[PDB]
Amino acid sequence: GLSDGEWQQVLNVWGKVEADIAGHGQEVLIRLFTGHPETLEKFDKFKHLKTEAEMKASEDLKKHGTVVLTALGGILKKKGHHEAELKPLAQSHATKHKIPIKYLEFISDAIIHVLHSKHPGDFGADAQGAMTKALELFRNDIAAKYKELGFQG
Ligand code: HEM
Repeated sequence: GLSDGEWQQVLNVWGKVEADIAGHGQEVLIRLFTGHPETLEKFDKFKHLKTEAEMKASEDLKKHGTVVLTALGGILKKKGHHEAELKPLAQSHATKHKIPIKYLEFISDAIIHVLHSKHPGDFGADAQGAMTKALELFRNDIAAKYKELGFQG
């Protein structure tokens, strides 16, 4: 798991996100969609977004970024005690949305990138280590639920 110190770093970084949840959310999704266009195909409601300018201009994309990062934030504040929060997420992304675990790796990487981009020189080596551990824990617990369901893609 994560140490007390590590959780404190995680929630300190998260305070930076919370100052502009929609901006961070928008940028996370744009990084994901532009880096991995196959992911855009999982969103019938974002399929019409044919350019990055269109992505930037979409208020609905910002709304969804808000929903996604609010859910992750709730999970992170549980400091690993997140079975109740995580289980329904795991189940909807496997059975309804059909999201391979690879795509959760992609969005985890996108969060790290966006943190550096929005906070250059203010996201230290210790903070990146801690946040990376937290995202891996999140991914690994979802992967366990995916294995239960026999889900691959
Ligand atoms: C940090 C990781 C993620 C979190 C916290 C998250 C959270 C959420 C939440 C809270 C919802 C709405 C409730 C639900 O349907 O369960 C949602 C919907 C959805 N998610 Fe995610 N998600 C994550 C990653 C992803 C990724 C990587 C993809 C695809 C590449 C994805 C695809 C979708 C789709 C297609 C919907 C339904 C969108 C719609 O309203 O049409 N999610 N997600």
